[PDB]
Amino acid sequence: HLPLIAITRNPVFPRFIKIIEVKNKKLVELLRRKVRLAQPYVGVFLKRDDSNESDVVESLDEIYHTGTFAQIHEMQDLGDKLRMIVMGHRRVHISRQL
Amino acid sequence: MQAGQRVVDNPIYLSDMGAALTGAESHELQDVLEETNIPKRLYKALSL
Amino acid sequence: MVEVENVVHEDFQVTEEVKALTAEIVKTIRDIIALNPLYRESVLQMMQAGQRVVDNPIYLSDMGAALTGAESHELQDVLEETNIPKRLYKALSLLKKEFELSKLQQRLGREVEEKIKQTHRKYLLQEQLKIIKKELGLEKDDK
Amino acid sequence: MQAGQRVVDNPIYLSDMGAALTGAESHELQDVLEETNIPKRLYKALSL
Repeated sequence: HLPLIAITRNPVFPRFIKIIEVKNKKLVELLRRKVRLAQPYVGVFLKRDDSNESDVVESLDEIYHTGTFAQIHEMQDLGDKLRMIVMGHRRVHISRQL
Repeated sequence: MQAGQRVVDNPIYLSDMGAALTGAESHELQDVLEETNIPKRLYKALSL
Repeated sequence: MVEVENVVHEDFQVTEEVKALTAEIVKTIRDIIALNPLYRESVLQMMQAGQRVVDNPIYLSDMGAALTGAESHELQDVLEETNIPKRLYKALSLLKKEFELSKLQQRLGREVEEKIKQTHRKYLLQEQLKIIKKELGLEKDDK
Repeated sequence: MQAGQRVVDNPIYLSDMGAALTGAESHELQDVLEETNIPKRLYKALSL
């Protein structure tokens, strides 16, 4: 029960290290709320055709049903304020993502 | 990471890393993900 | 003077594998700015294809084709082209056409300089031979 | 330790390190540490 992450033109092939640098600054709020938790983690999904930032937050069927949970490595934030590292570790097909 | 070392204890992960080199659009990858059987995805990958 | 923004820009709906030629355009631009540095290479790091900040791809292709040294006429020719792969093909062609000349000049410079080195290095060997042959014996003991 | 990395989870410590460069007499250091409010010590540091 977390908002979907904004891939923003970044394909994350299974078992393929990837970096995500969204231009929006609202996902960092979610990144700071997870720091007090014992185990740090993030989930990974892929976006469908006709990318739209308003559709990622408005409806939840746009995203495909497959998903890939994985563990966070380390934050850097060299240039932007949202420099997360992503990985394709555990593929999953959630019964219902909504 | 070679195939002659027999250290590829989880082949699916290596095959996914190898299939990532394909230039097919992401949607096509999702279509490959719909496949459950292993030879179906292998044949689709070869076709790709 | 009458004018109208007849900026045609058709592109396929499926936009996943269509940016791969762009990937080759930026790879050729990276090879042109690495082997033939014209401008700083930090600007290529600022505007990347992986950031998804390319809201205007036509502009990105034009900015990438601008590093080419091809004559202005060629630029007009690229604008005459209406299809998108034709202009991408022409931009890559401009890049390679410059690239061959650059590679020739670079190979020639290193080659010519190494010829100068083989010149003077053999002269250093000849100098050592003389010096070592001059100071062996008593050298001008005829009288 | 820059301000754009947001890795300064304890700004007070970085500000103290920056105030350490000041050449003010030891007494001044003790007096600035005695101050409890955050803008009071910061303003005293700026004036010094």
